[PDB]
Amino acid sequence: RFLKVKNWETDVVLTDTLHLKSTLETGCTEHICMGSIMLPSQHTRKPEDVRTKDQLFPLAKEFLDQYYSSIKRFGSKAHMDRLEEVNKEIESTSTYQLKDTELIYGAKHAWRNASRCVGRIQWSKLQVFDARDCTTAHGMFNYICNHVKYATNKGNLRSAITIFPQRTDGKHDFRVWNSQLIRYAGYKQPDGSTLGDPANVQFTEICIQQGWKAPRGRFDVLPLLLQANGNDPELFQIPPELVLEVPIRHPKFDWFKDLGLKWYGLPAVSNMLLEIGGLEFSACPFSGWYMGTEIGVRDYCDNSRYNILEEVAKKMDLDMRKTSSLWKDQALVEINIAVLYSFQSDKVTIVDHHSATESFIKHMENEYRCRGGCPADWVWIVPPMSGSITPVFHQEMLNYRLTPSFEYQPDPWNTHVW
Amino acid sequence: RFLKVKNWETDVVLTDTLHLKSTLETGCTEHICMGSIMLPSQHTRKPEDVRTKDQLFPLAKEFLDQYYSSIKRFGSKAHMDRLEEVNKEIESTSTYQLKDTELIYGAKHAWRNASRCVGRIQWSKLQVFDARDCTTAHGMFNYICNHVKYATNKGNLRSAITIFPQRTDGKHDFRVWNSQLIRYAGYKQPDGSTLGDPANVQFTEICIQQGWKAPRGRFDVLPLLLQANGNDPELFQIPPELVLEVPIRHPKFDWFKDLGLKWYGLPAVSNMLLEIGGLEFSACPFSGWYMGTEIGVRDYCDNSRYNILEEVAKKMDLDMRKTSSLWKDQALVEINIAVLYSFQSDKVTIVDHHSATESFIKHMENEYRCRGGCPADWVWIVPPMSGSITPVFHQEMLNYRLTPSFEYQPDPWNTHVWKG
Ligand code: HEM
Ligand code: HEM
Ligand SMILES: CCOc1ccc(-c2ccc3c(C)cc(N)nc3c2)cc1CN
Ligand SMILES: CCOc1ccc(-c2ccc3c(C)cc(N)nc3c2)cc1CN
Ligand SMILES: C[C@H](O)[C@H](O)[C@H]1CNc2nc(N)[nH]c(=O)c2N1
Ligand SMILES: C[C@H](O)[C@H](O)[C@H]1CNc2nc(N)[nH]c(=O)c2N1
Ligand SMILES: [Zn+2]
Repeated sequence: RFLKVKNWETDVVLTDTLHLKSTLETGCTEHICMGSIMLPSQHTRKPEDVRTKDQLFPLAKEFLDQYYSSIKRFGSKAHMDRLEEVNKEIESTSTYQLKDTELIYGAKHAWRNASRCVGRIQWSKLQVFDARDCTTAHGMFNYICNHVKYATNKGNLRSAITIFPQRTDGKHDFRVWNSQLIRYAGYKQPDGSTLGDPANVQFTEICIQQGWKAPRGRFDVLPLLLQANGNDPELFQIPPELVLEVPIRHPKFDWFKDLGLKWYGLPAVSNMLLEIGGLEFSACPFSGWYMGTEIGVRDYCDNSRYNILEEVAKKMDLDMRKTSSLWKDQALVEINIAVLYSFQSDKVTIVDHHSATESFIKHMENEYRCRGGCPADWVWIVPPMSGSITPVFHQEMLNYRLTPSFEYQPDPWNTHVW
Repeated sequence: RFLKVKNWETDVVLTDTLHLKSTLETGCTEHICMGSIMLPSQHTRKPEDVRTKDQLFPLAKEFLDQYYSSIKRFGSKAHMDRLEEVNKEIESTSTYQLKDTELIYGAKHAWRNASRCVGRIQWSKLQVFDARDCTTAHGMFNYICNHVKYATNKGNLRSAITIFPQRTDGKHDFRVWNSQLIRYAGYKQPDGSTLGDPANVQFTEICIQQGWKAPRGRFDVLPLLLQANGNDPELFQIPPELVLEVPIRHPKFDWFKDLGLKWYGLPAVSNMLLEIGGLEFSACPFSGWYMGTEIGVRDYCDNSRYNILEEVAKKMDLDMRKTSSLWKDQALVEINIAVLYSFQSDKVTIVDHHSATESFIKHMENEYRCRGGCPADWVWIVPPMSGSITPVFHQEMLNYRLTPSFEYQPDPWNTHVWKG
């Protein structure tokens, strides 16, 4: 019940006491571990499930309890008043509103509890943008452009999140239909293949279905599809001058430029759901900065993505006859070298997976020492390449669901009543 | 209860019904996943936990029921009598003996149930050597030498397992004290540096204390340390001609040979515990053939192992002045290229991690189809390098514990009552 985690590269041993405060479930049992399932039920929030007055007050109390404890005002007049106050508003309005300070604590701590996120050492430095006064898609678009501009910062990226109005009755949900603010378009081909980004083929079609006019190029930045107050969603193009992009060249292989590769600097996830004291913020786009492998290993080399490995290996003149030459691996390494190099050269913020895993280990040590633990999903913290030469590999981790939290939610087109 | 797993690269969806036939715990609860803990309590077997007739027959019957189903004899006269036979023998003698066929089924299925093993496609082709008549350390040394000779097979490796007498009262255990039959020594120098394999420093010291004349080189094959019937362990030198080794060179880099590296061909794990129908076999060495990354990534590049990365990078003339150059990644690929090249060049059986994972995916699908499941520990199945360009990465997996099964067990020097 007071659990121990060990690093097998350093013999460091941490005691975890924080898992005791765990609220939600993991999808695992004593009989079967599901720690490798992508989207178990508990990590997803279906929109039919609106909160009731009785479920909502305990959730609100538990949030306010930790909030006021963090500010060293636990059990104090201020704490009591607030609980009283929130309690009253719930009894009357069947919901409640977060104070700005709480909202900020909420956001920051949702990130802090993101067990799958390796970049959490930066959790306290998050820029929170209150957009709960927003009422239209145009209004949403404006907030999102401002987020994107504040975040990009001419390459010197800064973490940020913009929070739109909380769910009410499921009929008035704010939703960004894009999974990321900035993503490349994917087009089905009559000759069979796929142009651009295969992971976006469906969305890119729904964009065209809703009236987008696509350049049908290979790195076409998609338009935003914004849904305010449960209404039908609207198409807005992000101003080109606000979408920072980095041409991909290699520091040694001058032919690399010829592949014509580029990526965008701003990783900004928009389809998740921020939950705070029982309140459901279904549009809450948030951003930081890439880890090299995310673009280079996954976005470029994964089969269901750009899949350029064969093409790169070819230009390297590696022996591609047999898998045991590890040509796939060799290529994969140069590709990530190039991505790191392109970004650094353009002075666009990026972290390599060695630096970032080392940072996380520090963060862990910090959280165990000052918080008594740090929930963590090993399957997602260990980088998709060079796994065991990074320190997170030998680090035992405990995975459990704290709150406030980011959660998954169904894609809007499945659920949106038109 | 039916369960689904998805592959996110091919959109294949499989249904697991085999998890229902699961007994042992995982170490997880609803409120915590411990899927990354290396040796959970339930994956281990302490020798003091010796089984009473109480729980033994339920376990016996479960296993016998499994066996006779596989051979399509469930409920047959032979099945009923065997149950009765095992029943009498337990209430009469507090344990029982497996028949030859039963022991073979058991060992094969423990492999098949080994959720952390990527190589289980080969599970049905396991050579089982019954060493249950063994009574001495010298008897063990002989069985073990024969295991090594058979399994090596001049470099064309064969899967084998040798099975020594089951535990009784936990005071007469058979143990092989080596973590592997073949492993290099490790010596803690005075200056803090280690010579050889850092992994084996402690075990080396024991051997040295037991009276092993240590040659003290970077690649010394350790002596077998063998305990029969609860007696104090004894030192045996594996005959060098039986230990197949491969000098490591690189197919393009000529200076790589001058790193002085080599490795043994035959991975043979000896410190685990074979559980079959309640019986515990505390000494049951098993061997197959290496996946390349085991040597190249873990054995050579782990900071707590030979840790040659810096010297390789130095000789490759990489930019080692910041991680951003991915020199650590770059050298690691070279070293694994070298290990695969050297082995294949010498016609010693080895598999690359691309071939191995692709095979496992195929195996697993096959297992879902004709068994209703395949337990698998993602954390262990996914290769320690180039993870997401192998097809196991995007494959969702269920982990659960079936019997028969291989378990962990405490190091013998920690639990052994010495005689002198
Ligand atoms: C500042 C630099 C950051 C880095 C380097 C980073 C890195 C990562 C990486 C590598 C992943 C795994 C995703 C994948 O590889 O496919 C991830 C997941 C995630 N990150 Fe972070 N991130 C950063 C900032 C943030 C911020 C600002 C937030 C929230 C405000 C956040 C919350 C999350 C969440 C919620 C997930 C997925 C969790 C889940 O699916 O359960 N991260 N991040
Ligand atoms: C023949 C080729 C084989 C290959 C390529 C192979 C591969 C592997 C690998 C790579 C691991 C993970 C070890 C690590 O990297 O730390 C593993 C684990 C394991 N394998 Fe296999 N293996 C083979 C044969 C066998 C055999 C013959 C047995 C038993 C009869 C076996 C049973 C196991 C067990 C019990 C584990 C660890 C499970 C645990 O710790 O719970 N494997 N295997
Ligand atoms: C299949 C959907 O899974 C995801 C879930 C979350 C993220 C994610 C979410 C936020 C991130 C942030 C904020 C920064 C960053 N560098 N990477 C991030 C990655 C990525 C993925 C893509 N593997
Ligand atoms: C802390 C103990 O962890 C392990 C557990 C099992 C194995 C293992 C066990 C059996 C193997 C076999 C039979 C073949 C092979 N190629 N590799 C094998 C590797 C290795 C290790 C070493 N990481
Ligand atoms: C902490 C974690 O359980 C530990 O480092 C594991 C991770 N996965 C592994 N996977 C394999 N195949 N071998 C290992 O030794 C490990 N080590
Ligand atoms: C099935 C498996 O869980 C899935 O492929 C996971 C594995 N680990 C991952 N890790 C990260 N960082 N991102 C991912 O998308 C995934 N995918
Ligand atoms: Zn689990």
